[PDB]
Amino acid sequence: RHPEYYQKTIDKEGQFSEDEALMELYRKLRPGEPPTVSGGQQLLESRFFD
Amino acid sequence: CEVDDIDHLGNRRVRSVGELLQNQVRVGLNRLERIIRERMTVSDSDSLSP
Amino acid sequence: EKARWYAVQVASGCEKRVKATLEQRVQTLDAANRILQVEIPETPIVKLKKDGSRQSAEEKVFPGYVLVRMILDDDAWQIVRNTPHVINFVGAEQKRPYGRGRGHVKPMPLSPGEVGRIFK
Amino acid sequence: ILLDMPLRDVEQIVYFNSYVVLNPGNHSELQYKQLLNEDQWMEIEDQIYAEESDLEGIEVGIGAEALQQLLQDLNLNEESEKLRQEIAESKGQKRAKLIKRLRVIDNFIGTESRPEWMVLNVIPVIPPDLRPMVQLDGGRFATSDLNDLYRRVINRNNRLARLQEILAPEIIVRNEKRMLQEAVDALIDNGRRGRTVVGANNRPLKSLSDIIEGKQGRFRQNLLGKRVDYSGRSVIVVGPNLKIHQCGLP
DNA sequence: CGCATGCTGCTCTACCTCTCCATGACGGCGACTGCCC
RNA sequence: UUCAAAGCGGAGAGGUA
DNA sequence: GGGCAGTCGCCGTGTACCTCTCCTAGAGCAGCATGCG
Repeated sequence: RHPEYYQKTIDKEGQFSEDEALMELYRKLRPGEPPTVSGGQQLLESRFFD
Repeated sequence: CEVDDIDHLGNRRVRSVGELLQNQVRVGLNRLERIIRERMTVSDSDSLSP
Repeated sequence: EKARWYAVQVASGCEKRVKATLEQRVQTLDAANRILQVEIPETPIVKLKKDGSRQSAEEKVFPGYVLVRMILDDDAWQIVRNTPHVINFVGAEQKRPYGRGRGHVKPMPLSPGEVGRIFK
Repeated sequence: ILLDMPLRDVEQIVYFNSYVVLNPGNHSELQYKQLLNEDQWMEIEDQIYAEESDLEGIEVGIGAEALQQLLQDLNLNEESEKLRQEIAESKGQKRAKLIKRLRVIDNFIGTESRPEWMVLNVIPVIPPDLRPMVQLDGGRFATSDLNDLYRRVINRNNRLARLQEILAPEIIVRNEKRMLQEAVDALIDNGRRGRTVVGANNRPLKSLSDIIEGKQGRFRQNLLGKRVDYSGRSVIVVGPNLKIHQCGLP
């Protein structure tokens, strides 16, 4: 409803594409392992959508 | 919009014998499925019954 | 070419079972190109028992461990780790940044010396 | 404190997570008590094993504890003299660290102890009546929690000795050594450093420190208050016609 | 008329790893950690 | 001359003052 | 380097008495009842 409030976050943290979004999600959830797109996809699917 | 009160009886629930027995049955069934999956593959020829 | 030997840490009491299941897995997955061979080493020593029977006890040199010959690949690593009743690969260990437990392990291939030593 | 190292580095050298340099002799980028890594050790090995030139006096690195060697190398007297000479001049605001080091060094000098005694080579066993076996009503045994921990320690020790006899590959001997460290640590104190060891149920086992430390430990339950003989208990009613200094006993 | 197979009781030993078992307490005190000069 | 066969640890739940 | 806010982990949280219940998994080995031609 108020998009400029979130636009502040967008500007401060930088826009993400799908690939790098999953890369960063995998990096933060499971550190110490090499990032993978399929890894992040499987992690999300097992976490919330199973 | 309004913040929530956690002691309100509209935010609290009652669980009785049915739900707790359901949870115990679920745990036992998960263990049983693990045993079944482990045992089913040990035989090459079928020679098997449910 | 890159046929390296690795040692896999196994749960207590599961040595022949894991080897049999792993051989079935590789033969049904038709992935012999990556996973080559699985083995456990034994030696049939002879011992006197309590009832006087001269019993041939087949003792494992390395209890709790299995030996494989394979080529390191992410798919191969993922499909050997997913085998039931296996803990991890023995190798270099890393500290866990968040939590308390065993972290990422980097497998270490066996040098030709000891694999030639054992296999004879 | 004694080794002038942060706790994280010492904890990494123990538990077989990193290496440590014991002699950096004849090199440029290696310093005493510097933490190496597996790839760093491999790349240094690629140069030391070539034996081309400028690398005589092979440096020693050791991925085990090697805390015994680092603590044996201590030379308390001259370390104390150097620390005093440094503490005499300049204070800033963070000379308290050198004060703590000097205090510990002076304690070890005065007591005439050796720091390397903090690394164990033998352990004692408690007499068997303080960890007894009791029999339940149905004939089942209720053994203590100390017997399980002692059994684990002995089994791992015997297995490691057997492996060392056969000259097994080193990468498995290191795993056995790490497991033995964790077992002895769990016997001494359970759940202090790593993960708690659970027994039959998912409840923790009782270690040697749990006997003495709690509110239900030995100090507060058996030494500062006990059960006694020639004693009784009952309900009280009112007695008139009694004189003060008199009571009525059934 | 007799032959082949599942169920039950006793015995004997051995232990490591996770998806982590929880994410509604509150104060005090000491030891890292990223950030700004 | 001998004694001698009845005592056992932990965990959870509730109560009285 | 000096100086931090900020954060993570360990320590501590009444006394005496009474009643009830329950207490290690897995695998290996040997002897008795049951349906069929």
